[PDB]
Amino acid sequence: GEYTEIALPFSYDGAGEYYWKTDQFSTDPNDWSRYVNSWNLDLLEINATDYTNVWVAQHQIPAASDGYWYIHYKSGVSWGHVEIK
Repeated sequence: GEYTEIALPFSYDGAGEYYWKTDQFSTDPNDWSRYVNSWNLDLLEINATDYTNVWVAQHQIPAASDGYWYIHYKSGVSWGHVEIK
């Protein structure tokens, strides 16, 4: 289906609506280097929690029960940005 595998570190800059997935987030509670960040987005949802335009450490986002992180990005504008280390 339409969630496609991305490789980390990952970024995307631009407009559009996409469904990405990965099982490669950090799960280490003592790591602070591996973040999700975004700006100027309409949406960044990861496993049904809202992380739109926030910086968050990856170990703070638990994986779904299949071990994956499912990410839904939406931007109407070219200056939209996401980074997933």
